[PDB]
Amino acid sequence: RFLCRSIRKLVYPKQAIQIEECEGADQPCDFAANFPQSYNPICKQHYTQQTNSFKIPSCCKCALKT
Amino acid sequence: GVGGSDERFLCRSIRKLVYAIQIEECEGADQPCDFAANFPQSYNPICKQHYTQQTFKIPSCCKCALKT
Amino acid sequence: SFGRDACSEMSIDGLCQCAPIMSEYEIICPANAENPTFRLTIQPKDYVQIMCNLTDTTDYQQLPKKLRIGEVDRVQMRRCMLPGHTPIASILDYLGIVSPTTLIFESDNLGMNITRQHLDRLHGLKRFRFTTRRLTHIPANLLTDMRNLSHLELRANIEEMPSHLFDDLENLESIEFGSNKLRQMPRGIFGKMPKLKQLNLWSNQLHNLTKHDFEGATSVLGIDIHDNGIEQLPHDVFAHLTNVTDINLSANLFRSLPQGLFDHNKHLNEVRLMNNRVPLATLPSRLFANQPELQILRLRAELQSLPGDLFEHSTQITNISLGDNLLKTLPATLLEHQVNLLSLDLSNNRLTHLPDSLFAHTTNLTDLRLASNQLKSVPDGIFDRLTSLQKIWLHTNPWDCSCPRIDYLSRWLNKNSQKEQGSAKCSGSGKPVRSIICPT
Ligand SMILES: *[C@@H]1O[C@H](CO)[C@@H](O[C@@H]2O[C@H](CO)[C@@H](O[C@@H]3O[C@H](CO[C@@H]4O[C@H](CO[C@@H]5O[C@H](CO)[C@@H](O)[C@H](O)[C@@H]5O)[C@@H](O)[C@H](O[C@H]5O[C@H](CO)[C@@H](O)[C@H](O)[C@@H]5O)[C@@H]4O)[C@@H](O)[C@H](O[C@H]4O[C@H](CO)[C@@H](O)[C@H](O)[C@@H]4O[C@H]4O[C@H](CO)[C@@H](O)[C@H](O)[C@@H]4O)[C@@H]3O)[C@H](O)[C@H]2NC(C)=O)[C@H](O)[C@H]1NC(C)=O
Ligand SMILES: *[C@@H]1O[C@H](CO)[C@@H](O)[C@H](O)[C@H]1NC(C)=O
Ligand SMILES: *[C@@H]1O[C@H](CO)[C@@H](O)[C@H](O)[C@H]1NC(C)=O
Ligand SMILES: *[C@@H]1O[C@H](CO)[C@@H](O)[C@H](O)[C@H]1NC(C)=O
Ligand SMILES: *[C@@H]1O[C@H](CO)[C@@H](O)[C@H](O)[C@H]1NC(C)=O
Repeated sequence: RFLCRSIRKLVYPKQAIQIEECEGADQPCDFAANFPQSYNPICKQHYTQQTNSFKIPSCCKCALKT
Repeated sequence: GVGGSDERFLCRSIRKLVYAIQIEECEGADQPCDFAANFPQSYNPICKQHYTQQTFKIPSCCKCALKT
Repeated sequence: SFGRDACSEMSIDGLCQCAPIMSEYEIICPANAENPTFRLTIQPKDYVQIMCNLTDTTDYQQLPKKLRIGEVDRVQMRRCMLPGHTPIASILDYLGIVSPTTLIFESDNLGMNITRQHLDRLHGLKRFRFTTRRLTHIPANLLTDMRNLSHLELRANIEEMPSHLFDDLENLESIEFGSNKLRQMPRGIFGKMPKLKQLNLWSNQLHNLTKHDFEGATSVLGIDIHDNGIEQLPHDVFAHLTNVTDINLSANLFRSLPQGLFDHNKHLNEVRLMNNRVPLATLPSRLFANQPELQILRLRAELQSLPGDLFEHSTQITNISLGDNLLKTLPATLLEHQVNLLSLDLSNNRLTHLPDSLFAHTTNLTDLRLASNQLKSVPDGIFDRLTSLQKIWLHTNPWDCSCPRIDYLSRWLNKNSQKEQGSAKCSGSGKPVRSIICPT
């Protein structure tokens, strides 16, 4: 179990790449009340660069916003 | 694995270029997540290495897995 | 001073390679190696990250030569050795870094203990983070002249924090001492910080907190003491936190709570007491009562009963998380004054019956979770005053689908079919409750 709901999908740089995308990006993480005070847990889409360069999604991570 | 000036993470990654494709690896594995002290006893928050598949595996993320 | 033009002028030289990665710039020293001593990441005007791979302090002699980074808000140093008996400001000076307001130093390869000198010249800093997995010693003079600090974070296996470390920290608003080994609060520390609002003391060893441990902390709004191995707490432990708004008492070892624990704390807005590591059978009388600002209550677990007095005259309560406890029933007057309640979670609790007057005044309730319990029935007209109801969870309950017992519920669920999340089913047969038709 992960804090952010994600989906595995294929992306196509213009060969295919299997990636992890947020089901709910910029939305709160699950277990949002389980974090220390003054941290706002938000699901964030992260990216990786491959080189023509391509911004390709990597994973959905729970970011603790201050 | 630098991050934004107003954000913290449960798991920290180290960025590296391999030959160019950017990889994100766990700062050692398999370590407990940070800011994970208020989860139920049954859960073991552990930092887990994520991979993206190319049409081979590429380490692309370090994520917190609440292991039961 | 650094940008698109500065990135191009490097590259081909063969000293340090600058490659643009999205909005940032990656600099590897020495150029082309799977063991670089310095891996820099820069996003102009915003931040710079220095990642060292050092064997000794003499390896700083192979830092990128010249380089003009200029105006930057944040400075992050990962895995770097403290530079002997020289300031950190000198490394920053050599890379041409001006006006940094945030300094983060994270390393398990310190080589020595941190000193007042390591922080020379950068006394105008507003944010400081020092993090290590090493057993360290923090000197009382470390933060001398840090009169501009607003946020302090120290995570270095600290057992005792020196009292004189908090002098000249007159503008501090935030403290993050999570994951240390603090056994006791440093004395008279809050008289020195009149602008302190956040106080994070989670994952420490503060087993014995008393009234005197927070003397002078009258401006504090949030106290997070979760995971501190606390078994007991005196009734006056928070008497001095007169402005406190959020209290986190989670992941502790309470078998009970004293009666007037939140007296003098009349500006409370949220209280968390989640994942208690031992059963906490009940709460004392009027624990969360006569609170004019209290809105959110997160309570878990092994709670077996609640007093009817629990939320008396706390009319502003909007969210109550009572899920995953062991409650068999609720007192009829428990939600008598919760006129502004929006959400109530009672799922996964072992509830066998509910009083008919429980939802008599919760006319603003929109979400009600009663799933995964031991309810066979609900009394007639129990949900009739829930005018604002939008969503209800009644599934995973052993509903007795006998007539006239199931009449009100099956009829109510047909009249409010859209509001039901999941499907409440009859025990044994497995037929949906709303598909049972009682006569007349
Ligand atoms: C305390 O507990 C309460 C529990 O209730 C918590 O508050 C809730 O928080 C939820 C967070 O998930 C909120 O849910 C969102 O609601 C969005 C709709 O807005 C709301 O609409 C209702 C409508 O009410 C009734 O509906 C009928 C029609 O059926 C209307 O005729 C009529 O209005 C009627 O009354 C309304 O009650 C809400 O009003 C409240 O909030 C507003 C502020 O917004 C405030 O001014 C007001 O006073 C009320 O307090 C509000 O208007 C809904 O759009 C969201 O879902 C969509 O987005 C998510 C992502 O965010 C997706 O994952 C979903 O799949 C949905 O996506 C669809 O829709 C979007 C937008 O149209 C599209 O872009 C997509 O393509 C897709 O089609 C979401 O469910 C909920 O509103 C809120 N409840 C209340 C009463 O406030 C509160 O968080 C708790 N606090 C704490 C600290 O825990
Ligand atoms: C640091 O350098 C050494 C060189 O011996 C290498 O073994 C190690 O993997 C490097 N560490 C990182 C994180 O690059
Ligand atoms: C800091 O000081 C303590 C006490 O003298 C010592 O045991 C520890 O090893 C020092 N830390 C480092 C990183 O050298
Ligand atoms: C809250 O703090 C301010 C000073 O920061 C003070 O003036 C005020 O009286 C305090 N409130 C209470 C209830 O003590
Ligand atoms: C909701 O709360 C208000 C203010 O407390 C109250 O006056 C009213 O009775 C409630 N609203 C409804 C629709 O019952």
